[PDB]
Amino acid sequence: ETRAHAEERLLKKLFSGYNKWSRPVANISDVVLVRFGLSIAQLIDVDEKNQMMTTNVWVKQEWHDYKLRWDPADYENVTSIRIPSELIWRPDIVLYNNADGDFAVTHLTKAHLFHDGRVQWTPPAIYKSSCSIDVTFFPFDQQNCTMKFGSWTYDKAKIDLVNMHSRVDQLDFWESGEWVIVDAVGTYNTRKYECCAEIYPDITYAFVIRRLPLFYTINLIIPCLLISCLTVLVFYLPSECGEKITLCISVLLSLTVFLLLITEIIPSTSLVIPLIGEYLLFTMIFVTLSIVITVFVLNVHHRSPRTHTMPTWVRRVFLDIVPRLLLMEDWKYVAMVIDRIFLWMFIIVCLLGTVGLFLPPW
Amino acid sequence: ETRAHAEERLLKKLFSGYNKWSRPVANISDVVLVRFGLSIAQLIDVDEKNQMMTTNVWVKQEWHDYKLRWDPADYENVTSIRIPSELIWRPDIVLYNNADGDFAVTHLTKAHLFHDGRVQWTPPAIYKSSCSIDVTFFPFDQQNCTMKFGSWTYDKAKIDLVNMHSRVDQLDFWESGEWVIVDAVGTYNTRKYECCAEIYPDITYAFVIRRLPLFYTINLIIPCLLISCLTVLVFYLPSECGEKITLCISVLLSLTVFLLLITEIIPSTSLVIPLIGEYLLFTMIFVTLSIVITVFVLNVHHRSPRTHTMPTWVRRVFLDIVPRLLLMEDWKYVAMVIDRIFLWMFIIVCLLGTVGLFLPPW
Amino acid sequence: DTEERLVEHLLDPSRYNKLIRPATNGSELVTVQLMVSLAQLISVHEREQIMTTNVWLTQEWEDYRLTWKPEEFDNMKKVRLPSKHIWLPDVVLYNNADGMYEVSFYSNAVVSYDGSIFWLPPAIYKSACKIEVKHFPFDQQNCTMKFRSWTYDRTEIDLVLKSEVASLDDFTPSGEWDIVALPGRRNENPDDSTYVDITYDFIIRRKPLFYTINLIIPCVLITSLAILVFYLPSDCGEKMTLCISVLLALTVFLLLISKIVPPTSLDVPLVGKYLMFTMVLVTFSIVTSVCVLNVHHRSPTTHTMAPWVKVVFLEKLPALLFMQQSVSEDWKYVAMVIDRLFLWIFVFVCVFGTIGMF
Amino acid sequence: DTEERLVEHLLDPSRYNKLIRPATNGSELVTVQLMVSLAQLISVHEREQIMTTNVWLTQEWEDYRLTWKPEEFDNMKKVRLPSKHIWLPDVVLYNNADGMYEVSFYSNAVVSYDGSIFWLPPAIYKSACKIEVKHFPFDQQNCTMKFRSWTYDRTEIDLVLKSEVASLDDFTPSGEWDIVALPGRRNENPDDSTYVDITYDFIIRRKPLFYTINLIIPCVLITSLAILVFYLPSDCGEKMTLCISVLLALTVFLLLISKIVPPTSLDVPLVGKYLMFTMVLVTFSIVTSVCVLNVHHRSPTTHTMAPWVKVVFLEKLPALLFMQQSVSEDWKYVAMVIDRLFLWIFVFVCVFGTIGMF
Amino acid sequence: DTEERLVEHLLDPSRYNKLIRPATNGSELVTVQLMVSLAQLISVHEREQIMTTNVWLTQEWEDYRLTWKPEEFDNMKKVRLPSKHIWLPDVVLYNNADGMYEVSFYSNAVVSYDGSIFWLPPAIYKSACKIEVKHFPFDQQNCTMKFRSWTYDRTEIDLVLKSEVASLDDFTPSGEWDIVALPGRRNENPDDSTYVDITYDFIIRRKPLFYTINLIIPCVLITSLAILVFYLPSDCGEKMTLCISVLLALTVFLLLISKIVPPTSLDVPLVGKYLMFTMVLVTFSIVTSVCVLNVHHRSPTTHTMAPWVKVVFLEKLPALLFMQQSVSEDWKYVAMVIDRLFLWIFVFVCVFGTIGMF
Ligand SMILES: c1cnc2cc3c(cc2n1)[C@@H]1CNC[C@H]3C1
Ligand SMILES: c1cnc2cc3c(cc2n1)[C@@H]1CNC[C@H]3C1
Repeated sequence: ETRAHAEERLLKKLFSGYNKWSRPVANISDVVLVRFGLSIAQLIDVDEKNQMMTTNVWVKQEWHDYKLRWDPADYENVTSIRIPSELIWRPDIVLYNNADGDFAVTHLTKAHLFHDGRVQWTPPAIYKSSCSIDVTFFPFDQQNCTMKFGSWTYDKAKIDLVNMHSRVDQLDFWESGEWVIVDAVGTYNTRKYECCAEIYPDITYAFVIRRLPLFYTINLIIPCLLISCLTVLVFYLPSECGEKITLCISVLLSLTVFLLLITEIIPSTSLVIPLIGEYLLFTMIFVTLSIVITVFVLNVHHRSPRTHTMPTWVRRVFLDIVPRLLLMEDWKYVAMVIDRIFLWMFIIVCLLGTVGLFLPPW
Repeated sequence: ETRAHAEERLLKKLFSGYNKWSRPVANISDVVLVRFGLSIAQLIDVDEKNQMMTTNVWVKQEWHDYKLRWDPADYENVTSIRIPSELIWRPDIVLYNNADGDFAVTHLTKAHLFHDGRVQWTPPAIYKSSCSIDVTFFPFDQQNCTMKFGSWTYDKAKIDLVNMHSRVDQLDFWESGEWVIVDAVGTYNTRKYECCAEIYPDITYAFVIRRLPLFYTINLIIPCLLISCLTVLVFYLPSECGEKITLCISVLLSLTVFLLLITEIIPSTSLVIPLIGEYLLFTMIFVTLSIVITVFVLNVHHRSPRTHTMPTWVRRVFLDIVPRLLLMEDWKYVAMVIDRIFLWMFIIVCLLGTVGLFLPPW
Repeated sequence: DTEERLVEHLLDPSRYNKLIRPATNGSELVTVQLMVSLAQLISVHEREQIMTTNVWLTQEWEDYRLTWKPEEFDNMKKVRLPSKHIWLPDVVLYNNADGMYEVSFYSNAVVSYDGSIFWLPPAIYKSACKIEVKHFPFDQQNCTMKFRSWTYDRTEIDLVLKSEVASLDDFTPSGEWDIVALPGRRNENPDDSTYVDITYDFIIRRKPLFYTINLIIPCVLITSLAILVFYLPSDCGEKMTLCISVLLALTVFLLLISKIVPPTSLDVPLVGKYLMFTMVLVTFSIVTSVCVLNVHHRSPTTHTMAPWVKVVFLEKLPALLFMQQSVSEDWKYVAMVIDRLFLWIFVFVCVFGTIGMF
Repeated sequence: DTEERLVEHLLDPSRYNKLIRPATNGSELVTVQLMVSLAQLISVHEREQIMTTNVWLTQEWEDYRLTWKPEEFDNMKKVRLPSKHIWLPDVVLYNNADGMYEVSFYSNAVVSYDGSIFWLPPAIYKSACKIEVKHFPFDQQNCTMKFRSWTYDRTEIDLVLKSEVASLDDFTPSGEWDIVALPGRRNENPDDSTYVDITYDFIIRRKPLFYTINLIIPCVLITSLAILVFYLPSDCGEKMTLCISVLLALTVFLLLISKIVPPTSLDVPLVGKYLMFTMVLVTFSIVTSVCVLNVHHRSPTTHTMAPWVKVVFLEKLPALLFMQQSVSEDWKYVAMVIDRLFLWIFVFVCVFGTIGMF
Repeated sequence: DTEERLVEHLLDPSRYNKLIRPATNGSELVTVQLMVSLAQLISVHEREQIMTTNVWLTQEWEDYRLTWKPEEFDNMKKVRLPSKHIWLPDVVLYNNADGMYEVSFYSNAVVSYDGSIFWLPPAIYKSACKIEVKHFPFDQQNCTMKFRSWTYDRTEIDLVLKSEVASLDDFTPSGEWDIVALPGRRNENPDDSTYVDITYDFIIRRKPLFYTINLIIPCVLITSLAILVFYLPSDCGEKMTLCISVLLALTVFLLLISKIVPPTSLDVPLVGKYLMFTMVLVTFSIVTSVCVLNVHHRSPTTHTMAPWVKVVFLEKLPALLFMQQSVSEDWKYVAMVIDRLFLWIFVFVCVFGTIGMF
């Protein structure tokens, strides 16, 4: 009489002579069709330094078996029931791309029988994939991470996947804040491996995502760009003060720190190099060259006619240079001159490098 | 006929009326003898800051029961079989010295029956012990870590341990690189506890190990020793320059950093103190005293007869001191004098301290 | 051989069920006498407010269906049993971090013929005790440990103590931390009348030497240079260097000490307080020192320093007991005077604060 | 002894199956009245946007096949049962990190004779709440907690609240974080009509003192030295040192504060903003100061400083209320004038920004 | 439908027991042909001496009680089975950290009618390979992987290789690390005669560019300033600044590089060696430079600089090819001379060390 009693009688009749490990097909050459799909829930972390990607994802499978069928009019008009996924057939679906993970679902949520043998399963999962990280246009970066699902011990003449929706559902996506999903496609594919002769299918989900660049633009690059204006300036500073090498050393050490600090956020791949590390490197090069030339200057200025000599030809040369420079016995005037002429060249060089480096991209 | 068929028949006959939780003895007075031993495999980590020791160790036990016996000629000449350690008797062997561990083996490797009731068991284990760390002669340190095995609920009139080899086997030891095992002994002992009246045995394995001192000698002490030569030197630096307190402050801050950094590698035990921290402390003391005296000097030198006065007796005193010093109103000359006389005393003091501190050990 | 028969007679699934508790004569309570025995105090993590210990808690109680006739079973007064199959009253922490409540090993259980039971398993416990941090490092911390079941209530069991103090016979010294007292108190609620608990209150004192050496000495040693830059002459061009270096070292020590202690905004320690105060002092020093330097490097052509300065300062000279004085020289002397005045008041305030600490 | 018979009669595997749910008279919904009870707010990890709490969620419902006749079974109105064997409706978070949804202990379950059931297990939950970080540290965070089954839908169960507020009877104070309100709302979807959820919205406020002391005071104290290097004379040869040191300390504090807060590029806090602005200011200061220094260290032979300078600056003197002036001396005075002008506009802009914050 | 009957006939608990191994005709050994197939080399953590890989190890063997008649069972030559119920030989690492030995998934197992079996599960393995660190970063590491059972011995099974090389068909490039060879060798002990193992020896080479750029270039670039302070004049009052800054940057780089590499005191890399040497050099430089500075600042009244200096130095002038020289001027010139001499020998020693590296 009660729906629950008929439900018992049915459930007890179905699982009398059932064998989990037996494939659910009547004719051996017949195959089952495992409709497959995903639905993100959030994108926990994307670890660049270790090249990993954590996802919380609601797998979706459905298929059809030939033993879990009945007639509803005989059991008080019940068509759908719910049973654990621990007592029926359950296909082996793995991702070959794991890294510190579990290779399969172990939450084992229940399953919904639909009166026509159709069965539907939706276990959650936390998956840790490994996607290669390309870092040149840091932080304005578009990353591309993959996930390769597929079967393990069943060829294409026993199991054949089918993609339900060619796009990854995002109805319950939870905005992580830093990374946004431009698009997420799902491809079908086949392959052949060395173990065996048959071909095996597979499905490949590709997430193309972008980084919101405000944070690293407002905490990392603005100061390294703000203490690079001071790379060429020391030359406009005289020699009687005694604060040239101080400034130079400070700038050098600061840039070295910023580089040695950004090396913590990017991987150690050698195929490519970012665009910030290279610029900082060129800057450090030119500033140490600047400290060299300014110590040479400081030595020139503090000279004296008794201690040092040989202004033989420099007289003509520098009194002929000073007019071109539009600046109109004593060594100090020549120090000023050489300082100015190096200042012009270094502003030109910093300009030209900072420029010719960032142009091809834009 | 087949060895496997006889093996089944035997295995099925043995476990018909067996009870795990029953002690394997025919006469209640009679005891079993649990031969015991270890075999290291490596020494993963020795955390000084937390006073812990991780070991991967291959426990070895063997005993004899009176029910797991048979005759081999009746079962096709089988004497040894292999069964899981989850269906037979298995003694309670614990280490009282755990710290964030498991108190017993959780791998449960199989066991080898030997046709005369003798049984032999060798489960692996990862053990986290807590050994007190004595740190005075850092890094030249000899540490002494313990492991106290023993039974839990069986007195000496039911169980009695026996040490197999008085030394810990090291045939598959894996050289960790930093720590070497001088020796490793195993002692037998008894005790009586407050809970109860009977006495309980125990076994105590002691590892005496040494540290290879090249790393910390190359990366930690050589620079702190190299920037201590500069503690007494500022005095040989004149006052017209303006670079005395700069040097002094730099040295002080550097030493403070090195001390505040080494405090991360050693525990916070207060019973003792290392030999490096103490030396660095004395050095910091003397260098701040040096900054005090050199500011006093700087004030003396830059004085002037109009602003300041009262060279009443200092004339005689310092013109009588300068000859003893083998150095021949002058605010400058008396400054030079006082500087020299403090320089001599401070070199003497640094010498004498660095010396008289490290002697008793060697 | 009898042991087998006896056991397999006691734990018979038909005669003995585990999911229930022993009761007769009107649902009488089963007493549970428990007392704890420490082994060592592994750690006290302040930054997270956690304490890691190793403990053996002995429970004892009585069951009326685990009795036998000794003379029948070859005169056996005592047996061992597994502690999964017999009944047992659930007893754990409540203030536990890690979400791990129950014990680890689940050791054997003794059994006599009167039905009594005496069971002590081991455990490592991660309790959560709040850190009262004002007298750092000379502090006396106070870490609590609860004990109460989480399936039953007072109308089915009644917990009891055996000794008001936690035993310490198997205890091994800890190094850093040193115990003082280990009281244990039973607690009950009248408004609720279904809340029985046992609370052990470990009282701990820290040994100060280590942190003393590594933090205090450098700290005081450095801050002892804030009252000194005034005695430095402005011609050297160096006051700024010293003052700045001191301020930066000070900020560093401050951040560090705030790292070592937990982020409880309820109370503030003494060291950070003193350090913030002397930091304020030294910045006031830097600003007044730059003023002094500027007034020193003035020349006659640029400024006239008309009457007020002359009389005011060349007359303030004696009030300091500072003495006895070309215009640039007068500038320099004014600077000397003012800096000495500031030095006086600053050393006064330093002593005043040192007193304020007492 | 009866308890045994009663239980072993109720949970009979033939009479009672667990994989199904209790229903009669046309697949009627089984109500599930649940309410949560907090115990403490362990942690709020901003850098990862996570919240760790300890919770006891009491569920109640009704089952028609767990009833009996009390007088038959010696007048027993109540029993305990294990919560693995009986039915139970699955109820967890959805926004959970760690991928751990269900509860930990799986405690016993009370059962009366009318069939009702009252089950509360404990749990530690790691929720994911987004941090709105603009008024740091004086911020009011808002952490959400979902609750809904993940096997059933609205056409088989219907969740309900018992009290609109989450109980706080056992709340032990947290120190740092302080609660304000704990509302709880039922939510449903008309377009879907198969989406029932319960959302509790903890509203939290931070206690500011700790981070105030450790970050703000040093931060303002240091930035208070950016408007001052201009009052320093260029003969000392020291402006560069001070300016550089300030800039570096500033960058350090900036990186640090950006570490302590999460990397959400959606919004920017106030402190980093102010700090970036004053950093720009101080670099403008360094460049104008080097210009001043150069013009100061010029000599007569090298430059003539022809008319414009003379009249323009020696006439700008009064507009500043700065006064009253050998060629090198005129150089030095020009430098003094220009630096004082810059000082004026810089203090003006500092006050302007301090206003801009209000 | 037959598959059901066949399976439920093979794995019958009476006919087939799992705890034993297949043997006949006098306890003959069962061969076990295993070969490994890499998928990617996840990581190589030097600081801890660990290697994380993903692996599929194919085992094959033969069982005489898993055979059938194909024509009876509708001509079925092949079936799948679960790998928990059938026999299987235990095979794992021995050098494993994490204490995790066995495989993760426990995949299905193929079965033919001759009784053969072909089973490959996946795995992630954390091996422990010792790092030979002398040519950093241009180093060729060598990581070992064991394979042997830990329940059986050689008198009951005999392991065998199928291909002397580990397959790389499914391998995905790793970025940093690049493979060279993957030999695999069987190993046996004559003294023991019960020790069979398989050892695969991955040989890896690091790609240097990254660490080159980020460490070497700054390192050499900075140390290139240690032979230069001598060319700086002592009137500037700046040698100390430069030397000190260089020394501190150097110590920093040293500590850092010692962090990145493991704390094996067995061997010392080349970079730390070079850096320590040049550090010693620069401190010798600082001390000799202060001596030079002092002798430069001396005045006539304070010292007489009697004969020795005059003749010795004003005659050493030409040996340097340095030339051609009021008493204070002679002081300054003596300083110049001595500093140039030191510069010469220092550049000589720098070249000497650069040679010493080759
Ligand atoms: C029988 C049993 N297990 C297998 C596992 C795999 C294959 C064939 C198998 N055949 C390859 C194809 N799919 C995963 C791997 C590799
Ligand atoms: C009953 C069951 N097991 C016990 C284990 C031990 C004790 C008493 C016990 N009582 C202590 C005395 N011997 C080993 C430990 C500690």
